[PDB]
Amino acid sequence: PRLYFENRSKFIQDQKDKGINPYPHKFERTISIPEFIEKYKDLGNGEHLEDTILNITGRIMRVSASGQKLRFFDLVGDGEKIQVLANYSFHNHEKGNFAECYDKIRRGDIVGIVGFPGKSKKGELSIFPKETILLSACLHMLPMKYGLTEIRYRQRYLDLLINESSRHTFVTRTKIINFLRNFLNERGFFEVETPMMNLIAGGANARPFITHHNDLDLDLYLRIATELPLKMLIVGGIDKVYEIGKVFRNEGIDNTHNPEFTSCEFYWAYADYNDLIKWSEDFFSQLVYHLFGTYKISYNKDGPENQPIEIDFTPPYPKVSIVEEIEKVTNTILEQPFDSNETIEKMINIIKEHKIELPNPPTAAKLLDQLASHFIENKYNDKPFFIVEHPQIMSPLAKYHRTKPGLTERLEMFICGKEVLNAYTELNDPFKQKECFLDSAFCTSLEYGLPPTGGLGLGIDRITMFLTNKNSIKDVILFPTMRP
Amino acid sequence: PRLYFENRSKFIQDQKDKGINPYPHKFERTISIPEFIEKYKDLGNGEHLEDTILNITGRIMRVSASGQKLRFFDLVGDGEKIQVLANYSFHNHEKGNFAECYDKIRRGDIVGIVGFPGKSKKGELSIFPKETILLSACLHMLPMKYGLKDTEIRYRQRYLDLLINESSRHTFVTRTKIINFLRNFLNERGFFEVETPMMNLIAGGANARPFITHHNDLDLDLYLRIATELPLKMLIVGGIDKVYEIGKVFRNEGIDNTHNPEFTSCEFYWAYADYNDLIKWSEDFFSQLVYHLFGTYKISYNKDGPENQPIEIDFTPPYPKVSIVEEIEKVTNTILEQPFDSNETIEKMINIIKEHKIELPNPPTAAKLLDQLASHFIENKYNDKPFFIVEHPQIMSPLAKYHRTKPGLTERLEMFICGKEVLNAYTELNDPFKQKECFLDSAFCTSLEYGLPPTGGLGLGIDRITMFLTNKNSIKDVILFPTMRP
Ligand SMILES: C[C@H]1CCC[C@H](C[C@H]2Cc3cc(O)cc(O)c3C(=O)O2)O1
Ligand SMILES: C[C@H]1CCC[C@H](C[C@H]2Cc3cc(O)cc(O)c3C(=O)O2)O1
Ligand SMILES: N[C@@H](CCCC[NH3+])C(=O)O
Ligand SMILES: N[C@@H](CCCC[NH3+])C(=O)O
Repeated sequence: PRLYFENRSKFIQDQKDKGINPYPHKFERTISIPEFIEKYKDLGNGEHLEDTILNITGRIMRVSASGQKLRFFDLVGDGEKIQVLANYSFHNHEKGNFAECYDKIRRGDIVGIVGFPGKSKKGELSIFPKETILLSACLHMLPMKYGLTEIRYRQRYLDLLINESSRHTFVTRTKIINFLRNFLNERGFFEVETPMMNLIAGGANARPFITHHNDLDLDLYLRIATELPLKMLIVGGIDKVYEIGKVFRNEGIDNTHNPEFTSCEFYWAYADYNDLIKWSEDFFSQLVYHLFGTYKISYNKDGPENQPIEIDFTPPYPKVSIVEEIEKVTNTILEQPFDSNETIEKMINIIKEHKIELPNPPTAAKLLDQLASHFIENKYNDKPFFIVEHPQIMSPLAKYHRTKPGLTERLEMFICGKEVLNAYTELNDPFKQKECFLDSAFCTSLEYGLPPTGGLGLGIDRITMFLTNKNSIKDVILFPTMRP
Repeated sequence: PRLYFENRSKFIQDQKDKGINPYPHKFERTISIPEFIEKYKDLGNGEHLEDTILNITGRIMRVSASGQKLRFFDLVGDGEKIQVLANYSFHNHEKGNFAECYDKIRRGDIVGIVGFPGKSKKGELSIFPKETILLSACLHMLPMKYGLKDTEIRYRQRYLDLLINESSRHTFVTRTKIINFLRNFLNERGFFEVETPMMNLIAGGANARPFITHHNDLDLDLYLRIATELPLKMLIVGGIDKVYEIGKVFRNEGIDNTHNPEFTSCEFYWAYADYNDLIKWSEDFFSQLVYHLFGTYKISYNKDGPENQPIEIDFTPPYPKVSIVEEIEKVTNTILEQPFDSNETIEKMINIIKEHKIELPNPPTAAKLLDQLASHFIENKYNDKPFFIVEHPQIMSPLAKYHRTKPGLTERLEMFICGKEVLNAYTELNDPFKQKECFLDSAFCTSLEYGLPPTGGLGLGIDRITMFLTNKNSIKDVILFPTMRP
C-alpha cells in the first residue's frame, strides 16, 4: 500500500538515472481507441494487418500472466477497451529486451504503443505492439472493478476510470444541457451572462453567500437566482433571453440540495402562465424521448435496493391548485387574507392535528408550504405534475391571477415529490411591487415598462438525477461540496 | 423632470380607477416585427392588405401627429423598427374615442396593436391599427440618443443603453455568437463540456488574490475559483481526454479597461497534445472565428478610441512567436543568466527597471520583474497582427512542463492582441516529482500520482476577445452588468 507507492516512486527515479524519460513530452498518436474499434471490429479471427503501423495510446487496466513471450493487457481510452497482444515474434528488439520492457508495465500505467491491428485466434480485437513506451505511470494501486464510498466524490477521477456508469451519468448531464440550449436557441432565445456578485441577492427565498472585494472595499452577495437582471434585459428589448449557470444558496446540504447548483432561467416577452405550462410539457416530453426513445423511464425512488417506479412523461401533465387541494384533503376553508389571525391559527391546528411538524417562524407562507409538502407534493410519483395558482404571499414576483383574487399565475413542476421547475406570469406593474414602494436598480427598470412576460427556472441537477437514476445530487455533480 | 414621472404614475392610477387595466395579462400576437418586415418589405407604395388582420406588439419610440385624425408612431421590437400609421377612418370606434386613446400614448410605451399591414404613399412599411391598447407604460422620460453616450448610465442602466443605442445590441449579440462558435468549435473536435466547482478549499491555479466566502452549515470558509485549471486536469486523469469549461472565474484584484473582478474564461485540456498543437489550435481558432464573423481575416480596431485613428489587425495565420527571455536580452542588450532566482540576475533586472524608469513590482520577485520587463519591451511589439510570447521561464510557470531542449524554460505560450493577453496555454507538468510545490492542494497532487497523460491546456479571455471583435476599448462595454462602484 504505502510500500507500493514508494517502490513505484523509486522505479521512476531509477528509470531517470538510466537516461529514460518516464514522462515524455509528445507522442504523436494516429488513431483513438474508439476509432480503432470502429475501423477493425469486423476483422476475421486471427487476421493480422501487419503492414498497417499505428500509434495508439490508452491506460493499462489489466495485465495478464506473463507467458513465454506472450503478454496480454487491457487498454482503455474514452470509455472503451481493446486488447494489447504483445508477441515476441513481432517485438522490435532494437529498442530493448522484450521481457524486461513489459515486466516494467503496471496496472494504471498510461502507455503509447507502436503496432498493428488484428484479432487473436479467439477473435478478440487487439493491438499488436512492436514497441511500447511509458507515457505516464500510475504510482498508486487502483481499485478493482466493483471495488469502488466518499472516494467517488473526493476522487472523481477514480470513479470515472473504474465505474462505467460514472462516465455515462455525466455524459447524459452534458447531453441534457446541450439539448436545453438548442431547444431555447431553436425558438429564438438569446443566451446571456449576468453578474455572479451583486449589492443585493434576489429573487428567491434563501440565505446568500457574502464575500468582499478588496480594492473597491465592498461587500458583495453571491446570486441566489438570475431572475432580476434577466428581467431588466426584457425591459432592454431582449424579448427572448436566458441563462444557464451556477447559482449559490447558503443553506443546508442533502440529497437534493447542493450549496452551488446549476440553474436555467429564461424570460419570454408577451408569453404567460399558459405558454409556460405548454413549454414545460413540450420540453420534458421531448427531452426524455430524445434520451430514451420513449416517454417512460425507470427510476429507483426508494433506492437501488428497492423496486423502481415508472415515470410517464407523456403530455399533458396534471395541474393541481395548491389552495383548493389543501382545503379538499383537509375539509377546511382557508379564508383570505391567508395571513389573518383566524386563517393562520386554522392552518396551525391542521399541522398539529395531522401530526405534521410546525415551521418556524409560523408565517402564512411557511404554513402553506408545509401543508403543500405533506398533502400535495407527493400526490403523483408516476408522472410529472404541476402545483399551480400559489397565493400572492408566497409569490412576491408573480403577477396576480387574472380571475382568482389573492392568487398568482404561477406553476411548479414536481418529479417524485421534488421541485424541478418554477415559473409564473411576471409581475410588471411597479405599483404592485410592494417592496419597491428588492434592488433599487430592479425597481427602477420596471418603471420603464416591463411588457407582459413569462419567466421560468429549471433545476438542472435535479433533472439530471431523475434521468440518470440517482437518489443524490452528489451523483450528478463532478466535484460536489464535501466536508473536509 | 420628476414631474413627468409623478404625472405618469397618477395617470396609471386614474386608468385603474376608470376600470381599465394599464397592465393586461396577455396579448396574443400573431407575428413579430422582424417577421413583419421580412413578410411585407416587398409590398408596393401605397399598398394595403386591409383584410389581413394581425396582432403585433412593440415599444413606441416616436410620436408625431397631424390634425387629430392621423397619428404616427415608431414601433420597435427585437432591434428593428416599423411605422405605426393610425387613421381615424380605419379606427374601431367601438373600443373608444380615437383622439383620446392615442392622446394617452407616450414615448417608451409598450403597446399591443390590432391592425393590417401596408406601405405609405412614400413607401414606408407600416402597421395600420384598427385597435391599440397599452400593455405597459414607461413612467420615465426616455432619453434621446445623445442623453446616454457617454456616461455611467449605460453601465448601471444597461436596459436603457440596449433600447436607445443600436450598436449596443449588436455588441452583445456578437459576444454570444463568439461563445457559440467556440462551443461548436470544441464540440466538433470531440471535446466534452463540464462544470467544475465555483467554490473550493484552496484557489489555484494562477497568480491572483481570491475572493473569500463562508458556508454556514459546513462552518467553512471557501475560495471562489480564480481559474479552472486544477479540476479539469483531474478530469483528464479520469480518462476524459478532451474536456473544457466555459464559465466565470473570480479574481480579487484591480479594476480597469481590461480587468473585471468576475470574468468569463474558457479552459480546455487536450490529452496527448503539446505546445505545438496548441499554437496550431490558437491560429485555427482566431482566424476561423474572425472570418466567421466578418468574411475576412482583417478587421479595424480603434485602439485609441473612436476619436483617433483606427488600426488594422490581420488575423491571417501564422502569427509571430517571440521567446520572452531571449527577446528581453536583445532589446535591453543584457544577458539574464540562470537561475533567474539568483540575487545577481535580480539585481540586473532591477537596474534595467531603474535605468528605464519602469514601475517596480512590489514586491519585486524574479517572476514579476520578468513579467514587467516583457510588458515594457515586448508586449507591444505587434499591433497590426496577433502574436505569441513563448518559452516562459519555469519560475513564471509552476504548472507548465519544462522545455524539452531549453533548460530553465517551459513549453508555454501567451497570445496578444494590441498588447493585451487573450490566451494562455502550455504543455502540462505531469510528473508529480517535478511539481516540487506538492512535496494548490493535496487533492490535485494525489491525482497527478495516478498518472496524468502528456497533455496540452489552454485558457481564453473571452471578454477581452469580444472587445477586439466588437471594437471596444473597455471590458465594461462587453459585459452586460459590469462591476461598478455604487
Ligand atoms: C432554479 C430552481 C427552480 C425550481 C427548481 C430548482 C430548485 C433548486 C433549489 C435548490 C436549493 C438549494 O439550496 C440547493 C439546490 O441544489 C437546489 C436545487 O438543486 O434546486 O431550481
Ligand atoms: C483565462 C485567461 C487566460 C489568459 C488571458 C485572459 C487573462 C484574464 C486575466 C484577468 C484578470 C483580472 O483580474 C480581471 C480580468 O478581467 C482578467 C481578464 O479578463 O483576462 O484570460
Ligand atoms: N428565480 C426563480 C425561478 C424563476 C421563476 C420565474 N420568474 C427561482 O430561483 O426559483
Ligand atoms: N489557468 C490558466 C489557463 C490555462 C493554462 C494552461 N494550463 C490561466 O488562468 O491563465
